[PDB]
Amino acid sequence: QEQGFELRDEGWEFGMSSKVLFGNNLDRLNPDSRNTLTKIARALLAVDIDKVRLEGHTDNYGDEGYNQKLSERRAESVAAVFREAGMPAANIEVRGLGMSKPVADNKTRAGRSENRRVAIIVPA
Amino acid sequence: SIEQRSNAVSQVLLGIFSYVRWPKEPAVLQLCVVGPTEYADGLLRGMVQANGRRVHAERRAVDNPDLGTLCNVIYLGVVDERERQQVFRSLAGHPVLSISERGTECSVGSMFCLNVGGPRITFEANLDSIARSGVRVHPSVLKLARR
Repeated sequence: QEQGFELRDEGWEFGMSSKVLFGNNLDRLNPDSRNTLTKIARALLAVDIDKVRLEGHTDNYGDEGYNQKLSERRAESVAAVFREAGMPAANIEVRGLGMSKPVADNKTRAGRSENRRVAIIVPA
Repeated sequence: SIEQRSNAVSQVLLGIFSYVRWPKEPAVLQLCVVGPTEYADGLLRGMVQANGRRVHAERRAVDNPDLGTLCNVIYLGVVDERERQQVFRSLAGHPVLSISERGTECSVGSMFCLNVGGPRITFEANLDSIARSGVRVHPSVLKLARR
């Protein structure tokens, strides 16, 4: 029910800094992002979540097919971190959505940067 | 039953709200119900949170450009893809908790996407949508979808 009101200041790991973003045309993570992911992975396991869907995305530069593949590679890189964090391999679904579902405006450098992402979805 | 489900939706919403913090907490929490819904009739009667705060609810139009400043929470009904994009363009950059009645469009847009009609209400959560929302959501909220 409404036990969230008992929460104090610890464990708020889903803030603005928890986005999982990639550099232009990159499908690999850097130390800032991998550290971010491990903290997310640990937070999820701490609340007994052992199953996620990972959906990769690109900005809208280039052709659709290339971006579809790029988005899949991004989701794979995130899955690896989840496996190493202790999540069971069989419980991690990977999906690529390519350029089809932007969250930001592709007409700006900043917007394209926000679109280069993997969204972590916690299924029912 | 639809009534039974509506009440369950009211309760899971109150549950979720308790795990959320707004950067500027209002005296009265404002909820807007947007688009066609089956299970919002309970919400729309008004609610009270366990912290003592009233939740005021009303229906607003999908094409209202000021949704982001007119509510703290949006409960989003069954809207097509153009409308859905319109809504989240309006919400972008505002500190708004978003919950969708149906659980199939959670790749982008809503933070929580409900599944109503099973033996118990469950939901999916999109952590990227949560990260962008402008509100704080504690990970232990995820336990409400389980058991």
